[PDB]
This record gives sequence, structure tokens and C-alpha cells, in this order.
Amino acid sequence: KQLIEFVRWSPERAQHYRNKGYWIDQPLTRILTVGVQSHPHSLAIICGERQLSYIELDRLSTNLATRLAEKGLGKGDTALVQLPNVAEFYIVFFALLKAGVVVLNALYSHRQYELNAFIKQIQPKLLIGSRQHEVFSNNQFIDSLHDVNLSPEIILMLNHQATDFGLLDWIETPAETFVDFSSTPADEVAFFQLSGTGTPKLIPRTHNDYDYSVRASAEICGLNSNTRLLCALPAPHNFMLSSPGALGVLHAGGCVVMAPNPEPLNCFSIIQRHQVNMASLVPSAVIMWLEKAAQYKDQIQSLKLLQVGGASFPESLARQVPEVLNCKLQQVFGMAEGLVNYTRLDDSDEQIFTTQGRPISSDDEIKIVDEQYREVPEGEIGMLATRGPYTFCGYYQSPEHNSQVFDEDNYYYSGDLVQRTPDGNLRVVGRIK
Ligand SMILES: O=C(O)c1cc(-c2ccccc2)nc2c1cnn2Cc1ccncc1
Ligand SMILES: [Ca+2]
Ligand SMILES: [Ca+2]
Ligand SMILES: [Ca+2]
Repeated sequence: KQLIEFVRWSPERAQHYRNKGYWIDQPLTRILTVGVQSHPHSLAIICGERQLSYIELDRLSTNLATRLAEKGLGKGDTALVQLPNVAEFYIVFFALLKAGVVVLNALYSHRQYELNAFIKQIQPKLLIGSRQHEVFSNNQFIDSLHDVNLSPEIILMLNHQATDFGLLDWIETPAETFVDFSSTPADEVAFFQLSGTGTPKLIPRTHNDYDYSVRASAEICGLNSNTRLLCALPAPHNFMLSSPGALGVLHAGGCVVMAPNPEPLNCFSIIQRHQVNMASLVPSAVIMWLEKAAQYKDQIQSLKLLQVGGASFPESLARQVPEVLNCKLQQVFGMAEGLVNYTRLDDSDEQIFTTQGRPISSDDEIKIVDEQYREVPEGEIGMLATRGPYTFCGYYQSPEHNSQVFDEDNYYYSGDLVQRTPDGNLRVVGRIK
């Protein structure tokens, strides 16, 4: 009956973050509950031909939660989920949040090796995947787990075979018998994020810290109930999920519009069809869009805001976003470990085109340090160290690595090389291995 173990914030910091109104001690399911009360029939998710309202998202995720609870899956248990960019990803995410099951969302691009590693670490009693994924093409992988005593109690499959438990069947109808269930407490783990050598590391995220980053991001990006956000990046990625991502849009009462990937022609027609007004991309995908955008200018006119995060996004490329994609640019530099930086919507051109913005929170603390861990003079390049109301305090079950990436004041060293501009924004300059 024990809850998942994780490294806590110091009580003085926890109190401060409550005093500031950052941590409001609500489960992530708050996003749905509130949406259902205010606008139950407005669209929450558009996926291909499907239109899921707020109340449908709520009903369906409740259905699945009741069936997991009926099977004795709840607080103290974990789940591994691997689904593509479809509405069922969010139905499942909210169901597990409701049931108090700590979920790890694998990327759909992850393979047997990553999945095996994730299973050993969290020992999930629930596994949800797709029969269309290579790893679940046959039963070779599933059988291998019995051999090592790592078989989950329940396996659900999207695109199921006749002898599978069908994910859609566990979603469409509630359980026959009532068993009590609830979310994990708000200052306890809700789910595992993944770091971005070796398999990704597990980042425990609490309801308090994740909800805060979501609510605060939604305000920064000016989301509202008319927001239609394209979800073309992997749905589980911190960027696509929380920055402000699908959760941010749901928090603001808007609609998520799914796309399987960032391929421009398909994305452009989805943008046109649903009048998408916001999208989020990495630089390699921005380039692809730029190459087709002149010719398909008509299809993408409705875009009002494009977020770009990730690799290297030089000024000359950034300036092409408003020029060619005919929308405002926002640069985003974040990490699944916590800290996210945004250029603001009212920042100057120079800030927007040449920087990766500034932190969500006035209580995001940042040190920029040299090789001897001394704070560099203002404006100079150094290694980023950070802590704040939504930055984690250690990887899951990883005390040795944690000791190497945190200092005594619990600052996290991300490996990023940055400099603070005279205007107050960060410029990401490189990485230390
Ligand atoms: O440092 C990076 O390499 C990086 C990769 C990706 C990314 C996002 C989706 C898919 C693939 C890569 N996104 C990035 C990266 C840096 N900032 N961002 C935006 C971001 C925002 C929030 N949380 C995490 C990342
Ligand atoms: Ca519907
Ligand atoms: Ca536009
Ligand atoms: Ca133009």
C-alpha cells in the first residue's frame, strides 16, 4: 500500500510555493473536472474524424478507471503505456490519474530495449500498447516477461486481436461492480516523465508541480477556449504535453487537434480543416514546413502562434517563421526535469529571434557557472544550474547519478551551456556531455 518513492522538495520551499499560489494541492484531473463543469459539450480533442467533448473525455476516462479499480489496480501500482498520437492516449492518461496509478508513457518510437528497461524499473501491473506497433506485432516480447517474472497482471491492446483485452472495450463501458478509487495525493507522484546516453531516465512528477507548470504556461502563451493546438510532436513529450501542450490547452478550455507526425502536407490539411491556430515544433520540422509553406499558404493562414523548441534555431531561420508561416514565433527551451523558458508574446523581435526566452516562474532560480562552479560574470557563457516549483529533486531510484547532477543547495545541473542577455532572456549556446 506504499506510494511511489521520490525525492521531495525541502518543506520551506514547499511552503513558499503554496504561499505563492503555485502549488494548489489539486490532482491533474482538476483540468477535466473544471472543464466539465464550465463547458461539458465544447470540443476537447479532435482526432481524425472524431470529436471528443470535455464530458466525453471525462466519462470515458472514468469508465477505464472503474475497470482498473475493479481489477485491484490503484495507489502504489504503476503502468507502462505506449500509444501513438490518438485520442486514446489522453483518455488513458486521465484514467490512470483518476485511478491513482503512476504511469510511465513510453514514446511510440521506443522499442523492446527501452520498454524492457522501463518494465524492470517500475514493475508495472498494467501494460497498454498497440498491436500495430512492431514490439506487439507478435507475442515474442510479451512472453519474454513471463520468463523473467515481470508479466503485468493486465495487458490491454489498441487495435486488438480476438484473444486480447481490447483497450476500446475497457474504455466504452464502465465496470459491473463498484470499487473505490482516487488520485495519488497532490504532493505525491502522479506519473513519470522521461529525460531527453542509455535508456531515458525516470523523472517523478507530482500533481502539484506539473499542474503549476501547465497553468502558468497556458497563461504565458495566452491560451483560451478558442485555442486549437496541433499535436504533431509525440504526445507524451514534456513539450507536447505541458509546455503548454495538450494539458495547457485543456486547462484553458480549448481543443487539441491530433496529427500522427509533423509531415507538412498532412499537417497543413489538418490545420486547414480544423482551423488550427497554434502549433509546436522542433527546428528540423520547421524546415520541412518552410519548404512547402509558400505554395500552401492558403491552408495554414489560421496559424497564429508557432512554438519552436529543441536543437539549434539560428536567427536567420527564426525570422522566416513570421515571414513564411505567417504567424507569431515563440521560442521554447525546456527540459522534462523541470525548467521551461519561453519568449513572451510581447517580447521584442530581437528577443524572439535571438533568444530562448525566460523561465515560467519568478521563483525559478538559475545559476550560470564556470568549470569551478563559480557564477560567471553577467552575460558570459556557463553551465546551467536550476531549481524551482516544478523542477524535480532527483531521478527515480537513482541515488548515485542524483549525487552527480545535484549540488548541496539542490540545484539541478542540466548540462546546458547558456548566457543571460542584457534583456533578461536566456540564449542556449551548447551542451556539456
Ligand atoms: O534539448 C533538446 O534537444 C530538446 C528537444 C526537444 C524535443 C521535443 C519533442 C520531440 C523531440 C525533441 N524539445 C526541446 C528541447 C529543448 N527544449 N525543448 C522544448 C521543451 C519544452 C518543454 N520541455 C522539454 C523541452
Ligand atoms: Ca463525440
Ligand atoms: Ca496566420
Ligand atoms: Ca508572409
